[PDB]
Amino acid sequence: DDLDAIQLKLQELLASLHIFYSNLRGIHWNIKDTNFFVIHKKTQKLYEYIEKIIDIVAERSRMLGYDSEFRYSEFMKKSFIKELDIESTSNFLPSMESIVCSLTEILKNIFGMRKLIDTAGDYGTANIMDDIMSDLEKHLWMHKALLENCD
Amino acid sequence: DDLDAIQLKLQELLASLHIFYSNLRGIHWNIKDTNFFVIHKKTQKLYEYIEKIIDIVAERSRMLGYDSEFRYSEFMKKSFIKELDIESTSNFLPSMESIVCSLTEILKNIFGMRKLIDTAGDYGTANIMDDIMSDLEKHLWMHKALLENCD
Amino acid sequence: DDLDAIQLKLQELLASLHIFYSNLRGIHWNIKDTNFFVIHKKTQKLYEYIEKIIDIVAERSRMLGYDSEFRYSEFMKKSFIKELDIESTSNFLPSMESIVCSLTEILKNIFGMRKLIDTAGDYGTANIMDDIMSDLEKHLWMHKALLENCD
Amino acid sequence: DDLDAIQLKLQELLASLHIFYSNLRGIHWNIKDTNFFVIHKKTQKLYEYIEKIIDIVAERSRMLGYDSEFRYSEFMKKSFIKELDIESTSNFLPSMESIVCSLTEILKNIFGMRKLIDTAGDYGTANIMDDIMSDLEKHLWMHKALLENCD
Amino acid sequence: DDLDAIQLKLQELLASLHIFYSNLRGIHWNIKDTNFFVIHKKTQKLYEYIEKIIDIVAERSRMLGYDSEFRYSEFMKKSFIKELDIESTSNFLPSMESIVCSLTEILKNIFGMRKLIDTAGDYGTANIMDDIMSDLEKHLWMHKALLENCD
Amino acid sequence: DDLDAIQLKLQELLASLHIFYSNLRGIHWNIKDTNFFVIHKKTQKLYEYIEKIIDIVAERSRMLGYDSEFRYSEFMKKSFIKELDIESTSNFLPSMESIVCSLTEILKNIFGMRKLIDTAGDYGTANIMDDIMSDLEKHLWMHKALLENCD
Amino acid sequence: DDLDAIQLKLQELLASLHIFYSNLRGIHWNIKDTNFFVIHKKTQKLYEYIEKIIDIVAERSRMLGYDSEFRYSEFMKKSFIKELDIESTSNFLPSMESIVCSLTEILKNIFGMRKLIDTAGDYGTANIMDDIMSDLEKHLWMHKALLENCD
Amino acid sequence: DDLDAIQLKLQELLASLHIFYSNLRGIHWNIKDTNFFVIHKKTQKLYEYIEKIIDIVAERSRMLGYDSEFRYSEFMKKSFIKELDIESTSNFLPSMESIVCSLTEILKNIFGMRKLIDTAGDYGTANIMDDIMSDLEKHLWMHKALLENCD
Amino acid sequence: DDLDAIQLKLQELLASLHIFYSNLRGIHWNIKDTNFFVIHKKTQKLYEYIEKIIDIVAERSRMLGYDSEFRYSEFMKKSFIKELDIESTSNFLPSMESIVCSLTEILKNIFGMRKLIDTAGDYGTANIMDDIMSDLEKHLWMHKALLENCD
Amino acid sequence: DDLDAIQLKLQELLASLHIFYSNLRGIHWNIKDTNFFVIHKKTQKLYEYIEKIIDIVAERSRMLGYDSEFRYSEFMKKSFIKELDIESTSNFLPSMESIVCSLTEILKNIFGMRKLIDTAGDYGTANIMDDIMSDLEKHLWMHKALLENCD
Amino acid sequence: DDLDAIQLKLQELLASLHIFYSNLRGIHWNIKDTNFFVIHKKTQKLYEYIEKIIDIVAERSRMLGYDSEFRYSEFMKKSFIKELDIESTSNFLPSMESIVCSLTEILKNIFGMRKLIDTAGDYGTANIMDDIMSDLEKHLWMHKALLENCD
Amino acid sequence: DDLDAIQLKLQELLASLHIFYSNLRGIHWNIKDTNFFVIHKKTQKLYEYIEKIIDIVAERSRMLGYDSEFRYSEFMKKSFIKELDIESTSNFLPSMESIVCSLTEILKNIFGMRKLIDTAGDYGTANIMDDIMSDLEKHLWMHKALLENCD
Ligand SMILES: [Fe+3]
Ligand SMILES: [Fe+3]
Ligand SMILES: [Fe+3]
Ligand SMILES: [Fe+3]
Ligand SMILES: [Fe+3]
Ligand SMILES: [Fe+3]
Ligand SMILES: [Fe+3]
Ligand SMILES: [Fe+3]
Ligand SMILES: [Fe+3]
Ligand SMILES: [Fe+3]
Ligand SMILES: [Fe+3]
Ligand SMILES: [Fe+3]
Ligand SMILES: [Fe+3]
Ligand SMILES: [Fe+3]
Ligand SMILES: [Fe+3]
Ligand SMILES: [Fe+3]
Ligand SMILES: [Fe+3]
Ligand SMILES: [Fe+3]
Ligand SMILES: [Fe+3]
Ligand SMILES: [Fe+3]
Ligand SMILES: [Fe+3]
Ligand SMILES: [Fe+3]
Ligand SMILES: [Fe+3]
Ligand SMILES: [Fe+3]
Repeated sequence: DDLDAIQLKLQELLASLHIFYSNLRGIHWNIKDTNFFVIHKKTQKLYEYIEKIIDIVAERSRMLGYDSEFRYSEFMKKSFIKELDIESTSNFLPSMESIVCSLTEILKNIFGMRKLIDTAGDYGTANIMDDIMSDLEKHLWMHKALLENCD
Repeated sequence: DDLDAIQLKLQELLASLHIFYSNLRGIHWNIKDTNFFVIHKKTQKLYEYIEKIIDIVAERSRMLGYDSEFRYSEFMKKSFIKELDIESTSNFLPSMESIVCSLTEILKNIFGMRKLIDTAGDYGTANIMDDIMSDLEKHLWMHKALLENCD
Repeated sequence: DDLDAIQLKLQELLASLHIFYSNLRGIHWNIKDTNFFVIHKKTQKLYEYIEKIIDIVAERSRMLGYDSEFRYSEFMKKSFIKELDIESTSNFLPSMESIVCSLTEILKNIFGMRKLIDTAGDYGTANIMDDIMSDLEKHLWMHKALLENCD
Repeated sequence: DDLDAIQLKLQELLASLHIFYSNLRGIHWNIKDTNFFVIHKKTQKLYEYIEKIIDIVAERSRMLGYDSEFRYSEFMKKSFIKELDIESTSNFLPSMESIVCSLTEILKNIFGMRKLIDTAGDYGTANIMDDIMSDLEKHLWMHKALLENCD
Repeated sequence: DDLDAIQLKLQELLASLHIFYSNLRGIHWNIKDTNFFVIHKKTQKLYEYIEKIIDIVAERSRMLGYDSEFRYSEFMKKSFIKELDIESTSNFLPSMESIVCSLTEILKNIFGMRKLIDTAGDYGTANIMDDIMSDLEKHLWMHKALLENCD
Repeated sequence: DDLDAIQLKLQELLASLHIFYSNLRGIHWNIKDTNFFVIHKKTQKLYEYIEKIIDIVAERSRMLGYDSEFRYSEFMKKSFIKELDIESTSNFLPSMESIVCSLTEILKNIFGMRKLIDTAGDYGTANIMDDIMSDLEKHLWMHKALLENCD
Repeated sequence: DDLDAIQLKLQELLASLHIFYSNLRGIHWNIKDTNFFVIHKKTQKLYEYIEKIIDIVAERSRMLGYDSEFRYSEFMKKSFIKELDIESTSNFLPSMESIVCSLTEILKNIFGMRKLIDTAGDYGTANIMDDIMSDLEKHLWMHKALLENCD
Repeated sequence: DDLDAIQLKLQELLASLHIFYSNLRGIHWNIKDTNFFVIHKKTQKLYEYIEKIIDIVAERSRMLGYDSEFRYSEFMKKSFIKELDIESTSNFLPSMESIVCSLTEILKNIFGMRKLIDTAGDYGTANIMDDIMSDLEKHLWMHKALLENCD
Repeated sequence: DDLDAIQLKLQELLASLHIFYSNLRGIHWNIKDTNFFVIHKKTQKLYEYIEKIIDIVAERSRMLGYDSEFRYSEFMKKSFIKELDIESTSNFLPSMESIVCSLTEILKNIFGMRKLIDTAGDYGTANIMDDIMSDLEKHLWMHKALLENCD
Repeated sequence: DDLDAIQLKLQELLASLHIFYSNLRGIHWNIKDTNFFVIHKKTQKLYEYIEKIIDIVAERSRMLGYDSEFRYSEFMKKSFIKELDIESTSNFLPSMESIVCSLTEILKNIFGMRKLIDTAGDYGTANIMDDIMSDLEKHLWMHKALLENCD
Repeated sequence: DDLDAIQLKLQELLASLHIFYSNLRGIHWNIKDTNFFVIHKKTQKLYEYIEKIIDIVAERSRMLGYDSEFRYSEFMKKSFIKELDIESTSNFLPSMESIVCSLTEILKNIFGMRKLIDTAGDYGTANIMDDIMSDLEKHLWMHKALLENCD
Repeated sequence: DDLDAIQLKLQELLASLHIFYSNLRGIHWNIKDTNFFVIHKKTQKLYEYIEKIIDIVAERSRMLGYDSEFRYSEFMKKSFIKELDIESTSNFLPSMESIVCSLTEILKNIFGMRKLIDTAGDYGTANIMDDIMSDLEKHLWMHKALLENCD
């Protein structure tokens, strides 16, 4: 019966992942900037890469005993990340820079998670969970480099 | 300004495609049948293939002048295809066989569409739209062969 | 029940395809000419290519509802193309040049077909049927170039 | 002039091979079973493999001095293997199991042959003839394992 | 004798294709912009792709009976597309944007063509002709996205 | 001299791994079920994968200072996993399902181990040891999905 | 019922093969010599190659009717080849040179076998059995070349 | 400012290269000979190879400071090689054998050039210029071997 | 502002890595031993592999907020590893065996590091830092096997 | 001491192989015919293939105990095949057709050999020796097909 | 003893190459510009390419008799190229543009060298030395195209 | 008629190349040393590489007008390199070290040649001739490194 702990949280990320997913395929479909060509391949290269993180993240669930979800009602509700309007351009000089301010929070979520995994004795979970932070961490670095350092 | 005709309908399929998408990633994540191993690879092989149909279908929009959508509110509303509960098993002997009764309707939708394209003079649209029916038609055949012929 | 129209005709080509098939593997096995080496690779490159056209052509049947045939009695009877004797050489200066005068007629058959498809509303059929004429058309051109233009 | 011995027998197998060939492309086109997906790939994987055995077997002829055949009249007559009706299903619990009871006899034919080759001093023939028994022997094993051992 | 119709027009596109060809290898050789590196690979990726469209377009001619041309006198005369001076930069804010305003017109030409093909009963011509519009249509979209939407 | 701790335990898994190894090559050689074809490839895909886990696990030993073993006397004695009789079939509805109830225990063993590694300060050991649990964990999930969830 | 002859002997080699197998993975794990790097890749290249000989050798059994074994009790008993202590070094100047004096005997065993196959009329067995002697013969040559010719 | 010397001559070859280019795609499109198949691939294999020589030759210009041309007016004027009529056949027994008598002269041009490079101290130019003579020299040899030696 | 802790230490390894780097390309360039050929490929295989460890290690810095260094003054000063003279031979029987006694210390450094990472809550750092110890640990093992075990 | 029998004969073929070798690289270097291009690739494809037959044939020697030769004095003396003058053309209508009348005799030599192997109990020798006749037999067939059947 | 001439100068370039090397891995690690993504791949694509130039350049030394260096003291002293501060941005509008003004001088150095090689009779040295100027020359062109032509 | 100069000398190297060729396949077949495995691959890697040098060197002849030779009488006579006895071992501490003292002289021959090419105005010859010295020069360096530096 045990192991609901960090499990119910997988749905937390599992949910916010498919939201960053279609926003990505949104950055990717409407984009209209000078860099274009690239910012068209690299966005694809992201949602394509968090595409693989979404399936496995889902399979961690099944690993234990849980039965993953795929419903949408439970995405546009569970996620700690919201949709992007139909924008204005590719980049965004102000605070929220989606392309930049999106991976930033999930790193916190999982950051949060890992500890509980760093407790409940689920080295298997953290092995891949914390495998993703490395994953997502570079995609953070790379982006805030399209603008400017800081943090 | 022209060309809203078959364009507004792309969103019709564009919408029902991402619904069959995550249902597929649902068949794919919970599945628990004897065939398993295979039906675990082939479902992936489907949503992976209608994944590519979803992006291009979206790019047909941008081809003309339209600006594609990626919002979810406009998927679980626009689509002529609904979500799957958390099922009961892989197959389903009764009428609706999702894995089978899903591709079946979009073929109609597009069937419908094509004519309007088969009129408005958008050979470019139909060249790929009707490129998909061939696409999806085999995936229909293949499935209703897991059960039985008919139609 | 519908769709027997262009379906019963698939068997028409489906039949004449397996006849051009083994004639090809006949040109390919006995050939004894100067070009040889090549006319030995290219014949193979043909029957290997109409090999793939034969399977799919057969799968169009199953697409709809029909159940394809594979019997021989129904090939050496249905086909609008006949066998080659044990020849005399590779080329043939007179009218019928098999290697040349074979693809020529099926283009007519299908030519004929397409219209009925270009009517019954089977864009899926024509999409691949007329996909083959392009296919077979170059293999016509290429050959009548081993001899001389005309038509 | 010599070497008609085992040569006239090549036509014996050469004939029964193209019969098992299209029956295979028959198992492959109509099949409608649960295993499906797999048994749809593996049947293809058979007739694709006895496809290569058919050409070379034909080229052994030309090796010596003989001129191979490709006519059909001489297949549905020479062969020691007959066509399959339009079946009833994929498997078959009774004696003749085509998918199983087909390779079984050619192994005898060739078995028979080899000796004559194992006499006339045609190590080149047997090197590949008996190369095929190994070939076909596993495809026998594999199949009667889909049902049950015995023999 | 027939089929001069859409044939004489192939030379129309066949001509304007080799003009967009070397202009491309012109955009590609002198370019001096910030994007550079990318716009140096993507221009190459264009003329490399319309390179393949030029040969086949030429082979459609030979398909029928016509004998393609390769002379230059008949390019800088037949084409409905003109050469680029030695420019001023990569992009161009005003109306004509070559890199953008070039594919735009051939789409019309062929658009025009197709109908006549969409009449004379040359499904083989249209199958590839209209195969190119899809081709070239995306390269239009992609470009006018380096600047701004509209149309 | 230090580091005998988790080292002597490597032999514990190192031993039970080569036992699951040949049992796998046992499931793989005698198997006779309906799924067959697949379950004949996937079993191979297992023992092939725990084949690589066996060598490296052995090389962790040499990493430190230890000299790995390869003797059999020390496998059919050290292992916490026993051999399979010559079975009865592929699957097994009762408790012990080898194909299923085998990976299950080593996960415990190592589970146990990791802690001691999660203490002695051998992050290098755990990095790969716990790299295997992820490894083996999916192969558990996958299997108990051929039957039914639970745990 | 027949064919126990050379069959019961397959187990003879089948047994001694898995013994040379783990000794190899023993030479491969402890080795500590100057050549090292190589003598570390080539040993792997051996047991990796007799790994494939072990599976097929086992499948010859199933070819006929026999049901292969995988138990260890029946390896450290049936084999005509014994385990290696934990050695002293890589090479060995005296008579028994394992790395050298191991393949040497199985060549005899099989040598012996083949005749019985070279009698019972199992060309399929010998085709691969004697396929292995060529196999193993070079690995003999290669090794006794690391030391000195002779025989 | 310097380096106009051998630079203005690059345009000399750069010009005659695009002329041999489309003549090649002319030999390649109309050809109608016995060798055909081969001479249809090898001509392609030429213009495809002098295609790469044309771009780099153009990039040598940009290397220094020059800005390459792509205009046609400056090809059918600058070149020391003229167009081919719509021929009569593939080969040509008399003096000028295009397929043969074309590479022959550019070897002279460049021959000429190199010296000036073999003077002005542009080892970088000659390194690739004289890289091309080796290039084109074999294509000379190969061709005059389709006819007869001499020179 | 936080996270200077383990960050300032990355420069510690980042520094000693480029020192082992060119010493490697030193072992690699002067080497003159019997093993040669191998020890010429394997040394390359090392510095090529710690080449990738050097860039990422540098990118961990940028991950957080730090701006990596590349200056040399800060390598031949920061590093806890010194240069090799122009040696005497490939191997070295005494204590310091560079090729062996080099990876040995960085394992300590990082060993040291990890703890601080194993505290500050930088699972992302340790995930790759401790990913390297596994990395470098085998290269230690492998080497001290070219000589003798111990430790 | 035994096994000089068929061994001294390997040198017989080993010798005549390197003679057909450089004659091939002679056919290959001077050739001047119409087929050219092909007959320039296929000759290469021969001597490249009998190149591999020459090394292994040599390694059969070392297999046993013999020490292969590589001297030339012992080729232009031992061989039962002689050099080609500097010819007159590619083909040759009369009896000896080298390109054709060369493989023809070695097939006899080995034919002869095999028996002695087919006696002395060297299944390993014959397995590859008779592996070559199949090899060389097709290259015979192929050639006498460039001219005419017969034998 | 001879050949110190151009040899002592290899160290001149060999030295300045490893300086441009880590500056490159400096442009590559800190870069923060709009182009970013591209200029992050292309810089890597440079130092990766002058990485290969550095090793071979070093191996030219060993070619003759010299024993290459790898010490750093002898780089930050021998080189005619200096380190980059921790910059300000990616590009630089003023004179020295590193990314641009770096390859520029080594071309001179080597330019200088070649002559001495173009004298001492070391065609082997110049063959690769002047192989590099072509190398580096394009990387010059490409860069000064990111800004503006000139020279 | 001209160009006999450096041409007659190609035969000089062309001759000594096929002698180093079979000596290589002699070092390669009898070798019996400790390094073995490596020195068995690297020797092959030499004669395989001077194999390609032999064909092209021969094609330089045909480039001009000359008709290459392939006779042996003209190798064991023309060459400035002699055969190796059946040796004593792999290495050789005294002066002549074949494996080492063989490439050494051809470098002189060609050295000699180049000048005459460095005169007669055959930049095409020298481009590849001096392409080989770089080739062979490294194979010199590598070998005299298996022993000791010097020269
Ligand atoms: Fe895209
Ligand atoms: Fe998945
Ligand atoms: Fe999966
Ligand atoms: Fe896309
Ligand atoms: Fe063939
Ligand atoms: Fe199929
Ligand atoms: Fe299929
Ligand atoms: Fe064939
Ligand atoms: Fe370029
Ligand atoms: Fe073409
Ligand atoms: Fe298998
Ligand atoms: Fe290993
Ligand atoms: Fe290993
Ligand atoms: Fe197997
Ligand atoms: Fe073509
Ligand atoms: Fe280019
Ligand atoms: Fe190297
Ligand atoms: Fe990097
Ligand atoms: Fe060639
Ligand atoms: Fe060899
Ligand atoms: Fe990177
Ligand atoms: Fe190197
Ligand atoms: Fe070998
Ligand atoms: Fe060649």
